Amino acid sequence: AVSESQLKKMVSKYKYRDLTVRETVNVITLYKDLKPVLDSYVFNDGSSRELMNLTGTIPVPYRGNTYNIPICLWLLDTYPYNPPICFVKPTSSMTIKTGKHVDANGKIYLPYLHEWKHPQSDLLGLIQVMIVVFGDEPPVFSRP
Repeated sequence: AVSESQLKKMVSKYKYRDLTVRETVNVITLYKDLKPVLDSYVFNDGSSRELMNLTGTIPVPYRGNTYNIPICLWLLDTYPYNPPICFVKPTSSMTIKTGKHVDANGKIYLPYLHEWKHPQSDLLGLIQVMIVVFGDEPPVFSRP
């Protein structure tokens, strides 16, 4: 958590903040799992900006079981890619056996993403598809 005053203060730099908050509010509102985060990073070789990421865990049942597959998201102010990037975050105990879209970088190489032409696509769906893809095949895996 980071209150609404501090949360905004963190995304106060963002240009599409109002748009970001909206997406988030929904993301969370829809799923009370993805928590808002804020992480800064340099640029080029000196510059630095503030970018917020969405880290959480979604319940992925399998064979009547229950799994916890985490996911991290990246946001931007406007550029380069207006739309945020989706990617799975690997753990230390578990492993990442990639997936149909889950690349080696845990990035979602979905065909709907690359060709995401909002409002056609959205975060809700971006997460939905996963719930399915993952709900069918765990891209995490950890059975050596």
